[PDB]
Amino acid sequence: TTMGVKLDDATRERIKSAATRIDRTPHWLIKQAIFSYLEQLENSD
Amino acid sequence: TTTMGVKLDDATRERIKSAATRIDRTPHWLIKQAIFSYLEQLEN
DNA sequence: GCGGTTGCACCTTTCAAA
DNA sequence: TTTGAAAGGTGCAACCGCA
Repeated sequence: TTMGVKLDDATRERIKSAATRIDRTPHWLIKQAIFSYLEQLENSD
Repeated sequence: TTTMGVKLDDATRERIKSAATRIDRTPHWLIKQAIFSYLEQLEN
């Protein structure tokens, strides 16, 4: 049900501060980041 | 550093494995990079 | 140790079966 | 109505190959 990503503290810090601004969890944020990146890769030519 | 879990369904994990392969990187690398690009998008 | 990866254990919120 | 499984969330422990 999960994958794991090894992050350092600074990146974890940025994720949390960014997620709070947009009224979402860090977890939601990472998933959306993944969906957005995959669409770019899949829509590329 | 620590490992952060992400709840991903099977279709999404295969989309990742497939995209990772055709850019010559690991699934781990793709997720990390996804995170960094998305933070750049938010912060810009 | 870092990148890559597995596998878990506990938390909170949501919401239909009982 | 209650209640616990499912969904969404979080992060610890430890494997590998590597350098």
